[PDB]
Amino acid sequence: TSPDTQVYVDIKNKGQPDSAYVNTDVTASTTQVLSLELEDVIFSQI
Amino acid sequence: ENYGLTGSGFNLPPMDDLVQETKKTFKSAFGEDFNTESNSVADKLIQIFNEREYQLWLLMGSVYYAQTMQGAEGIYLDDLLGKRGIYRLGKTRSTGTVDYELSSDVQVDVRSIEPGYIRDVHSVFIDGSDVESDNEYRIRAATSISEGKATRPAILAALLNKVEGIEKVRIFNNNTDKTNSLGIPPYRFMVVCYGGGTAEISQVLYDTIATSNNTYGDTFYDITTQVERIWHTKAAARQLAIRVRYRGRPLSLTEETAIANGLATAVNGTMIAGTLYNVRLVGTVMSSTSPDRFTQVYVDIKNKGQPDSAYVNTDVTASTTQVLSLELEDVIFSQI
Amino acid sequence: NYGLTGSGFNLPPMDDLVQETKKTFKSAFGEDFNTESNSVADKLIQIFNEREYQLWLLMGSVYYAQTMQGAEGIYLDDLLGKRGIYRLGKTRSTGTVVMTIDSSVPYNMIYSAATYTIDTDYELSSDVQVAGNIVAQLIKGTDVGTYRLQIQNTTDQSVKTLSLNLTATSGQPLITFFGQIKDFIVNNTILSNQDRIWIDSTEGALYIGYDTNKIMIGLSSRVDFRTNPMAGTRSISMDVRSIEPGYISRDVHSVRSINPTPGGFVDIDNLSAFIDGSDVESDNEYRIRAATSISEGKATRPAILAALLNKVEGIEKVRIFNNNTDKTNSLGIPPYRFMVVCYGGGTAEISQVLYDTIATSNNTYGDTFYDITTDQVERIWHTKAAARQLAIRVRYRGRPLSLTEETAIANGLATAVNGTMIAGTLYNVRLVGTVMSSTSPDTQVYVDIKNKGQPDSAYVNTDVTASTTQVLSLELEDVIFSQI
Amino acid sequence: DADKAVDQIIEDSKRLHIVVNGTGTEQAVAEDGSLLPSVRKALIDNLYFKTPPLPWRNGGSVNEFNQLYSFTDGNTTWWYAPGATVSNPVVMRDSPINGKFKVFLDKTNADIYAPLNSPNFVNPRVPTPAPGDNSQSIPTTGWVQSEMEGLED
Amino acid sequence: DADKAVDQIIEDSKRLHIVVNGTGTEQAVAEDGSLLPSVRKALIDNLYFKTPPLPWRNGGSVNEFNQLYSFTDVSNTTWWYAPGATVSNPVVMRDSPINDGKFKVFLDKTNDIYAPLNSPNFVGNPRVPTPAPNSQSIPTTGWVQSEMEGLED
Amino acid sequence: IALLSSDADKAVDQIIEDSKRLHIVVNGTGQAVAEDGSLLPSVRKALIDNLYFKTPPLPWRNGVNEFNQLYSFTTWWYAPFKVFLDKTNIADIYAPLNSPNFVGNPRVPTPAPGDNSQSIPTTGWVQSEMEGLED
Amino acid sequence: LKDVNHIHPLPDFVRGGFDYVPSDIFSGKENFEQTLRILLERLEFIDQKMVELAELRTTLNAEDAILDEIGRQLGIYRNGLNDPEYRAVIMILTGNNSKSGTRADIIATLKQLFGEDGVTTYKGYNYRLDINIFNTCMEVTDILPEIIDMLPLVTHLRVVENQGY
Repeated sequence: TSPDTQVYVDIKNKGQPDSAYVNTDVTASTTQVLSLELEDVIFSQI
Repeated sequence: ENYGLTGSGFNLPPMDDLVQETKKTFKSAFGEDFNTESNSVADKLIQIFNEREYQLWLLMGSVYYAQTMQGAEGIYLDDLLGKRGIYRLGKTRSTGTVDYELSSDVQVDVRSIEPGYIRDVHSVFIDGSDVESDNEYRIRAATSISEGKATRPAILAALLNKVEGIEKVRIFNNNTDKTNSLGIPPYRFMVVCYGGGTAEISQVLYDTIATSNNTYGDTFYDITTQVERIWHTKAAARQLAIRVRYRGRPLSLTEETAIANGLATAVNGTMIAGTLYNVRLVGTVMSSTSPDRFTQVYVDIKNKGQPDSAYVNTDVTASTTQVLSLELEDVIFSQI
Repeated sequence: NYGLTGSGFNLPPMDDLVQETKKTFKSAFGEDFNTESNSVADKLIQIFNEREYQLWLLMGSVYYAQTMQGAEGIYLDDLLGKRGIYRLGKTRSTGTVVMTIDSSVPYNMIYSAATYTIDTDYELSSDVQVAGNIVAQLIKGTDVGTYRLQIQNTTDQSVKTLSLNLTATSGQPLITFFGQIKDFIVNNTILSNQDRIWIDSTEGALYIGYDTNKIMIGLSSRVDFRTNPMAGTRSISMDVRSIEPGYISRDVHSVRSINPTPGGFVDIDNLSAFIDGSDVESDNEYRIRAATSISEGKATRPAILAALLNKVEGIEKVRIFNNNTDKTNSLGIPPYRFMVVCYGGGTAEISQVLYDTIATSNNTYGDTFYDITTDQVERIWHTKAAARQLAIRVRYRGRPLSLTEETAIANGLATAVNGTMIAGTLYNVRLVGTVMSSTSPDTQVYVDIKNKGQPDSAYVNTDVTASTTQVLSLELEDVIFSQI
Repeated sequence: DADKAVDQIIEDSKRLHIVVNGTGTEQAVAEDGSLLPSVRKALIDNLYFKTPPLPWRNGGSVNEFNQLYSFTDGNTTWWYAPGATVSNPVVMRDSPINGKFKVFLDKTNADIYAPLNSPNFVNPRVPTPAPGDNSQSIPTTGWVQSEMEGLED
Repeated sequence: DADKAVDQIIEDSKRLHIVVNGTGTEQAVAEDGSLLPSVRKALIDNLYFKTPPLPWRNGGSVNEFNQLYSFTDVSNTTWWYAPGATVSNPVVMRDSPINDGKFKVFLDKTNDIYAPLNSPNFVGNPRVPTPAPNSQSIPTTGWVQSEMEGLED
Repeated sequence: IALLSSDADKAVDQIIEDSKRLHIVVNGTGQAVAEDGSLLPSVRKALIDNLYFKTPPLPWRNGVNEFNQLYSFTTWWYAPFKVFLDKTNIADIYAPLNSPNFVGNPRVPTPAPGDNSQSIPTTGWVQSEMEGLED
Repeated sequence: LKDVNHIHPLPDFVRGGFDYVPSDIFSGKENFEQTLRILLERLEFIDQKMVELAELRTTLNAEDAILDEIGRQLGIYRNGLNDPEYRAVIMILTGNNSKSGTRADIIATLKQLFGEDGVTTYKGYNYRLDINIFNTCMEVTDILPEIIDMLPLVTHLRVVENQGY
């Protein structure tokens, strides 16, 4: 993005309630691999 | 249609594809039963023409890339910023005070004879300045120049070009009926600068403000052409200190210099009475070096001389008459 | 070699490309392949090659389109558009003309703007009324009776009247009558006018706004003046613009006709070169204008001071005052309004110049106003200094000065007319220096100054200072000398 | 408003383009549910050809949507391919009995359609009847399994 | 005043839309009052209107090139048309077209409605005689059930 | 505001050429070119190049040089032998693909085992299928 | 009589070159022509795109994907602006560099954003100035910050917008 106040990121597994949002990093399982879809991104102004 | 400038960028076709449709259309004019396999006479001819044609696409891509800011190198860099009306500097000369010669006649200053880089110590002067390199040349392009007057950008532009020794400047406006939160009298504006003289900026300001002396500030200096006076202020008044904590692969010694000096630019560039954002500081560290080197990062800020317990991570601002500054003997690296 | 290098963009000839591609073909089918003249492959390759020459040339042209040099046409605007300069479109020529009118044309008659054309491509700028636009007058010979004279004061707005009788149609009485008229006119307007009106006793004629060679040069500004017996021939000044925009130019003495001749018309001619109109702006003058933008200063006290002195047929002196603190201050001024004082600049022509003032700077204070169309119409204000004449007496000890030798001293005191508004102090020492300078070297000298009309007791040596809106003045005939 | 008028214009334009051009084996879609045939249809649709039949050839490629080619084995039949153009030619294979080729109609030719009595077919399909039907309608392969499924449980 | 142009554009779009989608036949009206035909109206010419051909006669005349006429010989039935038939040049009628080369015979296109011997795709409700309670014959819905009906037990 | 029209012209011109082709085809004279480069004959031309038979039939002899001259026997005949005008209907012998009613011994190729689709099963396929569940 | 800008697609590029067939020796052979035409017509596409590579890079027609590059060189970042008005701000700021904030001057800059009759300006005694808008074609709140910049240091401004008079 073009340069330029505050920013935060929340991650949770698909389908979980909004209470599942956290900031701690996630680790893949023994046979699992991370994935992400473009439509699964949201933004909020504060 | 998917070739050339497209708004989203520039697309260049590889060597192989151009052959593919050339053969396809060429085949369309004579049917399938037409040998075009490897080493065939027809195929050999097609390759020669496409290769000659392919260079045209490559040339176009190079021209576009050569003119973008990211791809500007050497002379091509000069042309691009030349389009803005500014040019790189040349061999610059030292200035001293009473190899060298007097700058002008004297009675009841000092100028270097040599054309450039240069007898430059106390009790035996501006040294160096041979050629103005690209990196600082890009930096010098950050300024702006205009012939306008009586408007906020005009005042800023003139001061940074005429007032010797000027480094930073900002203007605060109170265009209302009643005194603002900064105590500015109604229908007046204040100018605050860092560095520079006092009886010279006033001269410069006089030539560029409207015919209504709306200035206000701490100090004044009368001028005449009829007599009036102009106001201004000086801020200076702060030095900071920084610490950084990270987890991962230690950064040797060279990287810390790359990290440390990079931070000094961002902090220094802040405006007068600006604010520093902890998030921005983190971003610089992630960009002054290759990614994938840290898992966590934190930065702590405190003023010089303060106890170590004073380190804080919250955003910090400065008063009206304060300017943020950072230097070396700072930036304490550590591994958590 | 010929593409992009470290020193810009180059151009390849045709033969190098031909040889390169022929070498490629040679490599394709061995050294035995024929590629000259009689080969079908030769006829295909050479025909194919010439086209890419055009492509290379066009590509080279494209590259320079984004550089200080080489930009042309539409692309040139983008380069200089970054610096806020745009080409000028079609323009209409502008200028002013004068015409003499017969003695019988009434003052109040008004020319219709949309019923005349100066020449094949010029028309009246706007409606014009004969009264208030007289620039020069000629009176000669045929004029016994009672005469009324009227004039609008150029500083105040009070009409003045004079009454005289022409008991004789020639001789010393006529000379005295003309001198009385001259004194009446000079007491108003500006002293510079008196230098441009005189009487030719040899012919018994009066010239207004002419030179010693009988060429109409005009007065210092348009005025109103009338005589109940409408004698002589009057001249007026009109404003003219071209019909359609484009290129057209006219010289100092070019205009010579009017298609629909108005009754009483005499002649018509120019006074100065018109501001010629122009076609679409070209690249060369566009670059030239871009180069000379440094001197283009506006909306600043030095800028406004400079602009007035170089945009008015007059404006001998100018000064400005400021009051911007919540109150009217000592000098009567509204709280946030500027003050401009001028000398001999007219009203309408100077008013137009004031559009260099900073936007939102109210200014607009003074004793005289005018309205200018932007669209919306707005009013501006200013004032004209009221001249104050002095009487000077010189006394000295030495050899008696001879007649026609006092001319140098009298004209030497012309420096007294160079005082500035308000801040004008004679510094009688300066006068003593001047009187001792405009003469051959060589005992005693003194200077006495007093306002005109005062008794001889008013003579003093202390320096005099101009009032807020007053300016010093002096006439050659108001100098006397005494030997001691 | 006006955007929708322009939308009508553009959709009509593309429809008209396809209709005028078409492909011979093609029909356009009208705004309503009806479908619009192309000119290459309507011509061959009613009846039209180029009279002089041309011999079949294994090494030939056809590019014309309205000509008859006489195949032979002396069982001669005349064939055409609506979806044939200069831009989209078609190759005369060993035999036309194998795509875009179609045979000219004759009261003998008939002779390829299943007769009402004891016809032999070569992958016929029928709609799936509702479960539990005991009539003489014809069941599908899935219908058999769909009903045998209840049996097992 | 571009509203004026937008106005005319608005209804010109509608005229164009009806012309393109003029059902089988629509008569769009232009501002001049002339009448514009839908595409499908313009397509009648190829459509070769095979209504029941007017019975053959002797005397009278044929005015439409693409109209058919019904004729019967002393034994057969045929349909005839005279491509040269036009207004201002009608084809005078005659006893029989067999020697009236102005006229020419016409055939039927629709075989379309019949299942080809190869992998036909039937619709509706096909039926067959209930086969013997087998091998290669097509079974019926009841036949299968009757076959299985004894098996459940 | 409505300057989306910058896309409308690429359709308006195109429909102009399409109308032009329509006019030449319908009202042509004894052709038209599509964007594919193929030709479309006008009706007044298409009426000429189509197949016309010689109207007077000839008596049969089982003798043979033209595909366009008819012959009579007793029915009309031609040599592409193939009959041209018999007296029998077609709809009476050929089953419509919609709602047919076959009689006699209809046959189909037996499908692959285990197919669950819309194909037709054979009596000797289902009967084989029964035994699997029997076991 | 002639355009000064020589950057245009070459008129009738294809028929040229064919003009260099010596004496119609091959013309009408339909075998050499197709081979030559197929090769030459490829240059047609490249020749055409040579223009857009220069035409489309101008600020007037530059699309948002690359307009950002033009703005980046000038320091005018996109922020939250959209394409139609992002073009406007670029013009406004650039034009400010040769301005003096006079009444006649201010009218000129507003002229490019609201047509001929879409804007008017009232003036007041004590530094008061007013701006009136009649035919706005873009949302003004995001453009507002610049509208302040080209005014004298002490202006007092009101902004009112409406459709029509």
